[PDB]
Amino acid sequence: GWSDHDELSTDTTLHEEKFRIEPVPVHHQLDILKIAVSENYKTFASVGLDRCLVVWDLRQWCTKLVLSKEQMPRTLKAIALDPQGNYVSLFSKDTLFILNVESPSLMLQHSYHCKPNSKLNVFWMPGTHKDDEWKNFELVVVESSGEIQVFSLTIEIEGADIALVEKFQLSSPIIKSISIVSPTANRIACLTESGEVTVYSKKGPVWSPKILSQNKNYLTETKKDIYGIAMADILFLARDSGVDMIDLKNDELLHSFTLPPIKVNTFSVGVSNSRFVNGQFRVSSISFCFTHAVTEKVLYYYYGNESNESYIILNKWDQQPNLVDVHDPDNSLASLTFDELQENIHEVEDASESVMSSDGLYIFGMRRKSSSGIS
Amino acid sequence: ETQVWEVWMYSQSEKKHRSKSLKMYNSLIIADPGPSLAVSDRCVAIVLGNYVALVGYGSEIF
Amino acid sequence: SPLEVLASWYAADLLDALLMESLSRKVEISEIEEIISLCPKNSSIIRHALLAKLVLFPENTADSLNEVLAAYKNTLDLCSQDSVLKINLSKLFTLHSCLSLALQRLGYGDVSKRMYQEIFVPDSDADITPLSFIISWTALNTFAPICTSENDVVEKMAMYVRTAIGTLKIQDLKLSRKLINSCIDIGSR
Amino acid sequence: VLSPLEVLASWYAADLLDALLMESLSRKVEISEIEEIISLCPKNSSIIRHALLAKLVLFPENTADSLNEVLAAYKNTLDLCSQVLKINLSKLFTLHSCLSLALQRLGYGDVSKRMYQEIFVPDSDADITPLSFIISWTALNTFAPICTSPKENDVVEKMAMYVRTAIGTLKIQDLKLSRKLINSCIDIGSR
Repeated sequence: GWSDHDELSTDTTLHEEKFRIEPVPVHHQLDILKIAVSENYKTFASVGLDRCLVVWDLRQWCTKLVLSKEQMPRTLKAIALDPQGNYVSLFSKDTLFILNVESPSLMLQHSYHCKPNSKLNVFWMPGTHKDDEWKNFELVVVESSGEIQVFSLTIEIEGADIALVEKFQLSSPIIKSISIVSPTANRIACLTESGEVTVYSKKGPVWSPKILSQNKNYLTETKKDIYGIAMADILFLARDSGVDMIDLKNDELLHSFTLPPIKVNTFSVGVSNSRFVNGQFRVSSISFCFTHAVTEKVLYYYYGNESNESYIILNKWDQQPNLVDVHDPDNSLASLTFDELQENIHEVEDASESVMSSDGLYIFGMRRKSSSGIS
Repeated sequence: ETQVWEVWMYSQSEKKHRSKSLKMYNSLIIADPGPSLAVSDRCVAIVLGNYVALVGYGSEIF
Repeated sequence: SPLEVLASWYAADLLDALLMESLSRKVEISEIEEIISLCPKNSSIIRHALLAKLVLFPENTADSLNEVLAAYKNTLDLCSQDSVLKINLSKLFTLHSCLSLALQRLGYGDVSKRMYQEIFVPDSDADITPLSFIISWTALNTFAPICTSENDVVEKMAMYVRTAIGTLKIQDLKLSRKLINSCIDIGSR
Repeated sequence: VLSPLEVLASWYAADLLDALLMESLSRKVEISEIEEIISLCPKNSSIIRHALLAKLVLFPENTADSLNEVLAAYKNTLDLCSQVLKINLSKLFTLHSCLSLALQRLGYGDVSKRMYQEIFVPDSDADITPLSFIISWTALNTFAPICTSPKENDVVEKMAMYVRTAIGTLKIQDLKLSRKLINSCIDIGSR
């Protein structure tokens, strides 16, 4: 956000000292449309209203790539990125581009099926792996039609190779769906506008859909939105009656955290300190973004205790008694039954546009109280 | 345009609120902030016209 | 006249203020006819005032279009009979759009679309009178749905308003956002 | 910015084009001759458009397909004009009436007549080229039986006094053409 000179009040706290804010001088000719991001955080990509492409490195702060509009097709319905962030994909309505950034070359171009002008949604899925020496990808292509494409895309430095594999054709138009890759296995969630929550899952060659059990007590509800943590492979599920936190694979409903009714297209979750001790996937703290349904104030409920007060036995890796002997510093921390999680209120004006941190630890955001001309 | 922007924060770990002013003289940007997306656990990027705000704390990025 | 110059000035400022109120409030012909009579016989702002009338009032386009084309058939007669034209691209695009909008409102939209398709839209600059803004805005809106069957104009014209505003928002930032969004669905076409 | 080879190509083309317009008046004309012209005209010049406007008028079934290029060249001559216009009265009138003619040949009638009735016919100066004449002749022809009906505000009278002063320069041929123009004056006075 350029200005002839930005300024902020001089800090009196180390709490604000490390707190910082910087521009990237590089820019689109015109205002932003939509963007996507690598899990590595090192990579970033962006597109404007002029639909120029730009990609940039976060830590090394050096230019990576730029593309003017006239280098590009008139239609650009969609965009997608590999989890590594080492490569880029774009969906013009008739044909997709696949380009490297770290090694700018035309890795591939390929025509693909479409049913305009139904809204797109898209998901990358890493293969048996071997980067950089050899690679593969599984291109999910979710559609408002409820069709869900999936494609093979083995790729090597020699030049990207491509072949189609399957066409899911799910019932009914869809609200939402998302990829969820457990380190053990690929899984993919699929909410319906019907409110059905199917999940395809990759048992290697097997690609099995399964009917997750939203249970009888509130089946009728229009959903707000499901959201989960794919690294946790855990399914949170919005309802005004109380969100689900359903288990995957072996699959079960667990518990429903007590909540105020919440606006649609708002729900999301974040957690501090990823780790995978003793097969368990505990985290230090959990937090909960959503706009409110009525008051429409931004809301971020917190749970967990910490810094040493608690450890989160979210789920259990095996819902069974266990006695494996390796060091468990968390055992020194107090066990958390759902009862003591105790949400921490902090209702705030909608006018302050803001987001919860991905670890959920911190709030951040801004708004313009006022602005004026050069005069 | 000159712009009296309002930075602020509220830590959950500290249960604590603070804020900062953010002047923007002669900005050509007109748009409201968003869509937003955290660029890390400690840092976030946000749309502001064609330009993108980047903010962080304790970040190695700075 | 040396006077009619100053009368043309006041009618100028009185029109630039009347066009910006046409976005927040519902405005009525009585305010325009005040500007027209306040103006002089054959001045500069007398032509722009009639354009405003042709744009801001669809219920009065046929009678209005006549008054515009008569004031232009008049400006021309007293140019040769007393002879080279002085038009810039922004005022070309201004008359261009204002006609197509006036002809969509007259049912010939079977033609008015194909005319709107070939409009050369200026770039981003400081020069942008509120007359040309109101026309470019109300023409973008009146052609945001019909034009999809080229489609470049809606997106280019919406970008002109978004990046070619120059006046304070007033239930208009939501309207400019509506322009950008309609342009987005145009991108989504 | 034109070399020295294409300037002569344009002069040669402009004389052949003028020749084809006046020849089209007392002989039967075709496009086969215009293809040779436009190709002979250098690739980005005023003579292109004059060759096109002649093709628009002289070939009426090809109106739809020759109007395409007339707009293409003008939208392209505008394209580089920024990446200020200065048009002449007779240039406006020529394009004005030539579009009116092209629209009637399409099936607009109403739209064709109203544009025709708002044509601003130039007074009577030296700006008389066989193209401007050929257009005004054929446009007077295809419109005199339509705009002559409603009576009140028309240019039919002004248009015919233009073609009067048109025919009469260096053609020096061939009496019967002048006799035909006399038949035109007879057509106007008897109207």
